[PDB]
Amino acid sequence: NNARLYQVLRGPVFSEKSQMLGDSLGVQVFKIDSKATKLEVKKAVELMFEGVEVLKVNTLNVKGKTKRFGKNIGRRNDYKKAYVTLKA
Amino acid sequence: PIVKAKPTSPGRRFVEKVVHPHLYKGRPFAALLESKSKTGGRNNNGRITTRHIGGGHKQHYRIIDFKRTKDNIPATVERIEYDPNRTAHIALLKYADGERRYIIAAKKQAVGDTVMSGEASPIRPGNCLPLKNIPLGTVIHNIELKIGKGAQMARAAGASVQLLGRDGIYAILRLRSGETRRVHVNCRAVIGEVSNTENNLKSLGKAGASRWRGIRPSVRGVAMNPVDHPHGGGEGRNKGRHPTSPWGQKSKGLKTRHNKRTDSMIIRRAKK
Amino acid sequence: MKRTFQPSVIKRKRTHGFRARMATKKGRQVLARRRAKGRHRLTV
RNA sequence: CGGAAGAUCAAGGGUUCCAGUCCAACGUUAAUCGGGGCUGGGUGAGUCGACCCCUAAGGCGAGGCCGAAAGGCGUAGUCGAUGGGAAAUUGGUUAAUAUUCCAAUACUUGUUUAUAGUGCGAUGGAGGGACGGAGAAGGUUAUGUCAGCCUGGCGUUGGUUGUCCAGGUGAAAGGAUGUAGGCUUACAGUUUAGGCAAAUCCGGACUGUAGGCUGAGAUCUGAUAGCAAGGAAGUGGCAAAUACCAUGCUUCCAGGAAAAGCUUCUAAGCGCUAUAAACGAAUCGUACCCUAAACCGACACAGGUGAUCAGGUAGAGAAUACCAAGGCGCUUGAGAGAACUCUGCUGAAGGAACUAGGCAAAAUGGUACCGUAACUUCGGGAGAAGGUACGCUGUUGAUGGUGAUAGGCUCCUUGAGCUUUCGACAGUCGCAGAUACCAGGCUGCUGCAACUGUUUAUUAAAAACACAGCACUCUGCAAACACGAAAGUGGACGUAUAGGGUGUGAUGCCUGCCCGGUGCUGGAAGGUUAAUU
Repeated sequence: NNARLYQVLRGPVFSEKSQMLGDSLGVQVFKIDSKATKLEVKKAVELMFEGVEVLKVNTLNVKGKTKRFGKNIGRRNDYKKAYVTLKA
Repeated sequence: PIVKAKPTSPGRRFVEKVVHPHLYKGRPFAALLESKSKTGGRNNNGRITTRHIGGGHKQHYRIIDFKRTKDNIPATVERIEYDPNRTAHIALLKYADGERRYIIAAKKQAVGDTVMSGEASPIRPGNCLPLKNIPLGTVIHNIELKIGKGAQMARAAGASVQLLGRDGIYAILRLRSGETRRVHVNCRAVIGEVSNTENNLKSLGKAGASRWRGIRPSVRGVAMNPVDHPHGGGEGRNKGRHPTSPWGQKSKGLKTRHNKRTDSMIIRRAKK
Repeated sequence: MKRTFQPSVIKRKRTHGFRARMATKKGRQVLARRRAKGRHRLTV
């Protein structure tokens, strides 16, 4: 369906690794839904960015960090990010 | 025969090994082999119910034809093999149709000769015949007890049975236990004594050789404490009581057979 | 020297875990008792 | 430090990893530093591992059996790795990931479409997979070392443009090839007491007809890769693994997983094999520690913690000494240089007088050769005891390997260069040549236990336990015996040359008398004797 692809991409990653990946290889880094497959990421990228072609999706799960705030020990959410390679 | 080892080690000084050059050096017939994991002498409760069992060499089970129901089809002895599951040698039989089996090998049974099963068979070693067709005084082995069940008696290496006579539907057999007993005359037996007659002449030599055969050490009751064994206890060496097992059952002379449904099969026992 | 606790995750989850508790009637009584005390850790 | 105190992991941990920032607490001191606080970042896979397919032990277990209940067992099955099952390597890149990204060159396995040919199909049959211990002879590579080549240097002090010095420099998987090794008759036909039915497949019985499979390494290709001072070199000799050939070969007895994938055969029933072309190969893990300050020990704790990699010079060596790469100086210092304590070094003369006792120390210690007693089970004792040589230099005899060079993935002869092992003779220096580290002390009498082993985790290692061997006794198989309430088990898919219990404990010579007591075995004439009636 075309309503599940709108939730696949949670937002871009802005960092030095992301910046230099974009500069050298033109590859976009997204924080993606925790349950998205590479095929779903490919379809979502190609639908939300009209005119681009996806060669490769590399995914990874990153565990959230523990950050004790005030009197409590809590942790951030895990998240999934995708490295997406686009046609030059 | 029996070959002494040279005393080149104290663990070799008393090794007397049973040697048979004539038995197969290769691997057994793969289709007659079954996997068999060791038990440690532990039952389905995981409890030790039989002491001094454990370790030893991995061995396959050779499927033995103890029944011999391929009657009237001759077999030729392909090879005589060592079997780790028994003290007797086994013979690979090759039947006329090409089916292969293992049987207990008789002493006077060589590679190449023909064995027969049934009632119209020659009285030669390795032939399986009902006890009514075997002449009296013939030395037999692999005795069936219930009709059609397969051989149960006289199977160990060197085992022979004297076929003394007959009374009705019973054959009178003298077993090597010194026991004369009845067996139904429709039960089968195999002609000749069992191979590997010098099994009992061997000497293991060292404790490790008993370990290789899966036998754990045995600790005398007098060396224990009284909480472990009726013989335990005492300042220094002492026995103190009538000899008995760890469960309190006397071990010098006390009879333990208790079976009334078979008591009528037994003619008598020998006194010595 | 070697100490008493030698951790192994599979062995922990197989002797003390949730499905090991739920396999026995006595393990389910362990769980009922932990829930009645209100423990935040039911099982290892 | 360097068979780690370096590197890669598994397990366990879980962000400790990297950067910035802070120094209260934490860190046994201070701290600007940190595995501490705070804020950000960081883990990229068809090929690595998991998942997945398969099974071991062992679980659970429609029905089934058993049991007051709870439950226990167990068939078919279904789970369960520590084992079997597809596949990639080099190099570059980040502060931090890399067989994952990037570059180059590969490999495995699918789906869809099409083109032809065409009997396909299994949870079943058969093959296969598929396996022990030890030992030995080879052949190799990894790797090392020298050389060559390239780039620099001419040395704070005699010499150093040379036969001088330093640094750098050797591309993999794969594709071909088919070597050293290893194994080995091949094909066709006829038929059938067998493989639960069927089978063209296996097995069996006959009849004719007479190199293959595997395999390290080398070589070619891959291959105009990458790599430094600011745009170079890149190939010869020798040595050489515990890695590979090799799941091999040879021997032995204690006789050596399973199942699937895979190859074939058919059954019920009604797609398959080649050629490509396109498209795919999901999900989870991946940071970091891991002989540790990140795990287990309450600690940043002298302990414990599986596997893997294994440079140089000496050396048998993974010992030891000193070094490489790499990594560290162990999170209080500074003085002083009393007693006393600890750990060492040397010690006149004496040499066990010490002491419960040579406890501790001292001593010995290597290789070759010579020589070696009582006794002995003929194996041993034995390295008994005790001697002698040993460095360096020159000359010189013999000798193993490898092979340039010529001559007739091969053979033979020849032997350059390099390297191995024994010697001889002559000289030479010192107190001393197995010079350091390293590395048996040895004898005589006698008790005990045959011996190797085992044991009181944490005060006892022994003469204690075990042991091969011996004897008694039980046990005829639904065995005796043991677990269990029973079912069900072990004994044992064993069968009296076996299995249990008991004592004794190699071996040599042997093992006397007593059956009154108490057991055990047999007997039953008589006496006594339960429930019941």
